[PDB]
Amino acid sequence: QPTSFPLEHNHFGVMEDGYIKIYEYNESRNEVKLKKEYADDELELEHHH
Amino acid sequence: PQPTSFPLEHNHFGVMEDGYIKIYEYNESRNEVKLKKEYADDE
Amino acid sequence: PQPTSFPLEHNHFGVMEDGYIKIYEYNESRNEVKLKKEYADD
Amino acid sequence: PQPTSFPLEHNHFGVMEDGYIKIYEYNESRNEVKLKKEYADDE
Amino acid sequence: QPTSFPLEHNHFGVMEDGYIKIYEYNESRNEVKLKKEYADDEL
Amino acid sequence: QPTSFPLEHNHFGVMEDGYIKIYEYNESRNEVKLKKEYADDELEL
Repeated sequence: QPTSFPLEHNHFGVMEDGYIKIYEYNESRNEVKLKKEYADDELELEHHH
Repeated sequence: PQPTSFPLEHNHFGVMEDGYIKIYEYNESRNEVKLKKEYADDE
Repeated sequence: PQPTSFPLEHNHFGVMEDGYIKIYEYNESRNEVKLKKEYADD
Repeated sequence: PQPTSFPLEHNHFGVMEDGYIKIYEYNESRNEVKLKKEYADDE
Repeated sequence: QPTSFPLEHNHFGVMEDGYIKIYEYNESRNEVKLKKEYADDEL
Repeated sequence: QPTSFPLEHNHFGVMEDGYIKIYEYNESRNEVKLKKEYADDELEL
């Protein structure tokens, strides 16, 4: 069920279940870090003021 | 139905899932995601 | 049936869903998504 | 079998579905999509 | 259950059940060909 | 259940079954190589 997309500066995101997860790949250290995690519902809430 | 996504300019991106397309922005400096726009894909 | 999408220039993007190709634009300035064209058979 | 798609230069893009590769072009100015090439699954 | 992604110079990859295939689209010649084929079996 | 995404300098990622693998395609040597592998839970640390 997951889908992924690219972002700037070698970041990328995954959307799986209700959760969006943002990652970074550091080519220099050759490693990835999970940078941020949101439940889509809290995002929806934020958006409906 | 399985979601699909796609990138957009200025660190925005799109997620299309079940009759809806949602556009988000990732702000790298604040390290935040915001939902910016919802769209009913039924035109 | 099972959608897949892809990016295009100037904040346009497209999606393929059961023999149908739909092209859209996101206009960041107006914060609005619009359907721009649709096809099935080329 | 499900589809998967991907971008290319100059507003072209491709779809892979049921063992087939189709490449399309989107002309923003005419607001049109032309299929450009299409391969059965083989080199 | 295919997935694809773009690469530089109009190349693109498709991953199908443990097999990566890299292609190139040559817009000018309107041609696609298989550049490499690889299986997840990694060292 | 697999999804992929592009990165800088001809690298690309494959997300698949809780596992993120990261590759590089050397157009010059015309070859690809796995470079890093992770479990999503590892990253969740």
